[PDB]
Amino acid sequence: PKPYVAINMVEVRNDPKTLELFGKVGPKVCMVTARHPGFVGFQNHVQIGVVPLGTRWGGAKMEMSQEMHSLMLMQYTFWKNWKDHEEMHKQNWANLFRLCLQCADQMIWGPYEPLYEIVYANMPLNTEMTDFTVMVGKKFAAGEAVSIPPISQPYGKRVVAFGEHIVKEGLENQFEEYAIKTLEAFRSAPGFLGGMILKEIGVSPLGSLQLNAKGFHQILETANGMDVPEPVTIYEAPEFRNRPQRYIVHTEWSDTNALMFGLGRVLIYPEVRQIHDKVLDTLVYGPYIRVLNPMMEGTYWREYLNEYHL
Amino acid sequence: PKPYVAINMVEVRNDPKTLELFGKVGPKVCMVTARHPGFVGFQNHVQIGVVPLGTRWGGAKMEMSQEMHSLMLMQYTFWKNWKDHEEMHKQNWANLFRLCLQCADQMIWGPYEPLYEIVYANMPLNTEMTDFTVMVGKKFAAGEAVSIPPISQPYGKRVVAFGEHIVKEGLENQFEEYAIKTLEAFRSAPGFLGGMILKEIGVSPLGSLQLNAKGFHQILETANGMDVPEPVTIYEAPEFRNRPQRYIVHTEWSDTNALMFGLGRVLIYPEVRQIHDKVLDTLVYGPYIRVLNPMMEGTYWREYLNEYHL
Amino acid sequence: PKPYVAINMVEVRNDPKTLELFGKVGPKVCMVTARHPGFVGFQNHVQIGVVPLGTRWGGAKMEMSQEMHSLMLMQYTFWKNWKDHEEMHKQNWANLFRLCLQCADQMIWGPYEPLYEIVYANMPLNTEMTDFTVMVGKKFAAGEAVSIPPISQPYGKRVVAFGEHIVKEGLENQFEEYAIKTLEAFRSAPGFLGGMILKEIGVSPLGSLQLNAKGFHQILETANGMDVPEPVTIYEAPEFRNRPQRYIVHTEWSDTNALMFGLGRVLIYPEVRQIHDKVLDTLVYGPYIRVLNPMMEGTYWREYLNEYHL
Amino acid sequence: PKPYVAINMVEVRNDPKTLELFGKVGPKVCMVTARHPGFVGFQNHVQIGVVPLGTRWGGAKMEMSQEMHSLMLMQYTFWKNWKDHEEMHKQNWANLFRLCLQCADQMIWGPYEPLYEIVYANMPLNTEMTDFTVMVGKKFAAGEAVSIPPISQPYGKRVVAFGEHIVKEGLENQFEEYAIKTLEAFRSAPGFLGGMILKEIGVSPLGSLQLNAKGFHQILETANGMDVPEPVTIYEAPEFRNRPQRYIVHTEWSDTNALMFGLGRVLIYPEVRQIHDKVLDTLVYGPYIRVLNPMMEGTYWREYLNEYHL
Ligand SMILES: [Fe+3]
Ligand SMILES: [Fe+3]
Ligand SMILES: [Fe+3]
Ligand SMILES: [Fe+3]
Repeated sequence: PKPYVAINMVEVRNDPKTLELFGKVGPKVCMVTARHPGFVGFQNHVQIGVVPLGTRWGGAKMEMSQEMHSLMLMQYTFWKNWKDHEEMHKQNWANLFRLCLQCADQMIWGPYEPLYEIVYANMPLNTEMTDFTVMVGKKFAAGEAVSIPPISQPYGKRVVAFGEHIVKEGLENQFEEYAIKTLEAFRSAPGFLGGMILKEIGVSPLGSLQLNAKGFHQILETANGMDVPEPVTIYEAPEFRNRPQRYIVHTEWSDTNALMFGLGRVLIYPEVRQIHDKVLDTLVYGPYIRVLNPMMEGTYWREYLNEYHL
Repeated sequence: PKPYVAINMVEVRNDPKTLELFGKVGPKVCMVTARHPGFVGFQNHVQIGVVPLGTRWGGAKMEMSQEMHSLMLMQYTFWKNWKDHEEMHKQNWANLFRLCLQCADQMIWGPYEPLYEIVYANMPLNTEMTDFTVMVGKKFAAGEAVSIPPISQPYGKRVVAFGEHIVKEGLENQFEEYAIKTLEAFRSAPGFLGGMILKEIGVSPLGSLQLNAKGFHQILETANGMDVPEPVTIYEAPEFRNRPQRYIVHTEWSDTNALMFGLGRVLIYPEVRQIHDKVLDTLVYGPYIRVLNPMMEGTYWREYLNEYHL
Repeated sequence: PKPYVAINMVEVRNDPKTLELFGKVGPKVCMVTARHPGFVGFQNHVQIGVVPLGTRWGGAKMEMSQEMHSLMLMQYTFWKNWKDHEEMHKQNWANLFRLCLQCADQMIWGPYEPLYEIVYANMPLNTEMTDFTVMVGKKFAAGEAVSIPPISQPYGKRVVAFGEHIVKEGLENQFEEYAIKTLEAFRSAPGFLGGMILKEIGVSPLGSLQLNAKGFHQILETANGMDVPEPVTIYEAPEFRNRPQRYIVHTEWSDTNALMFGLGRVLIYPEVRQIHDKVLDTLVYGPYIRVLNPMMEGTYWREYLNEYHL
Repeated sequence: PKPYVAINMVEVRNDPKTLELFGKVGPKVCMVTARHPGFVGFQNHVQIGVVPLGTRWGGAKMEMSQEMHSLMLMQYTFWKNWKDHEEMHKQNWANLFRLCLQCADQMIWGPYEPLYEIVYANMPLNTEMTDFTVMVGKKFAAGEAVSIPPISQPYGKRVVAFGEHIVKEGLENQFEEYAIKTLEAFRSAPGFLGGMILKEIGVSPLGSLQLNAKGFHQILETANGMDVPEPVTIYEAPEFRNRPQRYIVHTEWSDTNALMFGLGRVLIYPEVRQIHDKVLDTLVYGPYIRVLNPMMEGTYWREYLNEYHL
């Protein structure tokens, strides 16, 4: 079934010290998160660029990463129920807070952790190029040759388009209908690996290090987290539901050229342009498309979604 | 009286080509804006850093600017009525659109242009060090020695703290009361040059290049703006009023040390810490404090605010 | 009272030999000029740049001086009566001519020496930063706190805007009225140090090395001025009064940023733009604004103007 | 009213790692200290040199800092009652101990934290150069033109003379009388910014990491303070009151030349030399004068002392 998604957003220094530190701390955070039986996996991204749409963001490129002093991270965790994420943070607050503060000397902004429901998902199981023989054999044996997925390679071997959209009050149904029809049209595009539409439903206070005044002071005063703030918040996640309605349109692509020309169908393929025009007519903000590299992931989140495995 | 504020937010390449281009285009945009009789001046900023609050954002510094591949700009325009800003953009769309696109090859994100009401302002006239004799003489002649302002030097010779806050629904009155009391306490801090509290009331669609589908395509297709999009929007500014309520707490300081230790009173001076704790107990997001350099400005916005001049 | 002004204009090589030579000869010319009891002081300038007004003169900058192979000098002398200047040149012709020819191997153009009446002056006494205590004390003791001037620092520690204007026949009264109202509006601008409006009334033949044919040959033939031309002219200064009417709008500023944003009020502050539009509607030429550095000066010309001293 | 003073004394490596670490840890220690309502502010110093008094310490200079492998820090905290300091250390022992040990790899000697009563204080509010207009205006409006203080700039923009004195038993009253008369004479010296006389009344055991045997072992054995020693001491602060009586004569100066020639009045101005000779006749040790730079400070301690603010 469809999980719920938490996206931990942080901006960190683009330094070898930061790469090394996150490679040591990130796995520990995933191990703590996996103490909760509602956790069904994760997908961690580094922003590598921006889709320029001709010259609209002419200072940007799809691969800018080398040039940048900081990195935006978008760390997705997947949950059977969105309250499972909030419960996991409360139950594991001390260990999580301490791991979060190991990243302290590297952080510029965040963490900020919006929570999402999935409106639509066409997200296949990941497979390595070594695995396609197994996937083809098992799909043929089940009489499902017609629904064999593309090869969506894990661990940094494909790219993500992270499309930010904010929708005028009352046009949410129109946005969802025509964003789904757009993602269905992308199934024709070479190197399309799937997509999903995320609808923001709140912001995690503990995931965002947002406490009451006493907690805020304890966060600032702690010697590397040894001194644990009391995790008392002034809100619960649904009380920070941004309006107007935020969506992320998340698509996955073999590489940045497939992304550019595949997403480009909304501009250059008249029949797809007509569908996506209905999406554009709902927006107060966007589209703004970040290019992400999905580096570290727990691909079993898609086994939960699709209710099968290889 | 209190003007309304539009803050044009953009992220641009940190290049000599971008510095030169903005120094040529920026003044022209100000001249077009000044065609509207509701325009009362402007204050343009470049973000130079982040207040780290000890190690909370330990990868940031108050002066990071040299290290960065891109710059955030926050370009304030001041208006007798917020609708004057919307009318100016509509009446001058072609010339503004074309100037905005000269910056095209330098832009990474934006423009995004929220509109604000001023809740509170203690913002003196700017003066050069050469002017303090005039300011002192005129104040003494009026028997107003008690209200002589500090010397708030224009054109890059002071710094700004840009404090982002998002307030839980129903706690806006509490936030405003205690944010005002905090800014009043800052009058005791060495190098405090004034502050104001901005309350977000909408987002300018034309200022944010947010049009209907037809307009969006014309923006992407134009050869440097010669081809002018039809400025038809799917919303007006009040239909993009973010909830929960956004505020900017804008303070001005002689230098970054005065900023750090002056703002720091909310953490290290017990009587001020007790005031600001009431602000902290209202927040769903923040505080997050950007350090800005106010470079190009039309200081006469403060003549409008304070209803006098030297 | 208002003196009359002679502005000796020359273009010289931008060389260390030229800087050294002018530093030795300039003071001697001032000492010769001071033989005449009508001489009330001087203010010598080097042009350092041009106000570009956005991209209108996009090859220019306010500080270009380093990049230039030649320098324009504008050497102001101040006189109780304009005929005093002409009498001084006639009475001191040999010594002045010989000092002028010491600069010979450095001159590219000039000298050209227009004469001016002052239409309007708001030009304070100069003071060093060490003097402001005296200036404040003396003004307070006189009950004149309201009219304390800004600190207008002498000897290269401020900048000058030299605004060239040529006015259509019959629109001189309109030009003068609204140029005065513009300079009055500049009193509100940070770092404004005063201004004056100069109206060209003739050209000095002896100051311009303009003699009859016999004199011209003696100028060309002289061995460094030992051989003195007979100072016979074919005109007197009022017979070279340019039409249409030339004006210089001379303003003084703390620094080039204060100059750019202060003069900029005629473009970006709607109420001042409306005043200065009446000036623009009188022009056949201009505005063209040179940026000058007032290096060597006899500040006592302002003691004569203002009829007081510290 | 007069606060009491704790001076935390440590010697640390003069390394970029030590500068960075103290810039991150110091603010956190101040925030923990500010949990106690008796805390009224702080003034942290780095020793930059020694007053050589001709050739008496001829190997020393007033600015030696660049040449040195280690730095002496003198971190002043100010308290309504000296017991407030002892209570703050006891109540916040775990968080303070952990922050103190983050500095561990940089420490050579200390911490050693004597406690003081203020015998005499002439210590103005600090002001930035931007603030002097406000300070002058508010003092004139209060009828206190006669008592306007000098501009004592915060955050590393002045220097401190830290004068060590030890007084023969029975000569304390003579020392205090003539040390006060000496500091009154310094009001005549250019660049004098105030002074105070501190009389040592004890040593903080917790501030000095002086515990019983069990605590000492736990201090040595702790993994970076995670393992918290039991804060059991063998003495209270008044049981480590050094005899004979220690004083610090603390004076503040615009710069090191004003310090040298201003303090020098006790040697070179006969009438002041006669006053200070009465101080010299009381000493068993001293004077020994360290030159300090007051870098990070909570200037509101002077608002408590003087019972007003700007
Ligand atoms: Fe989370
Ligand atoms: Fe705008
Ligand atoms: Fe002349
Ligand atoms: Fe202590």
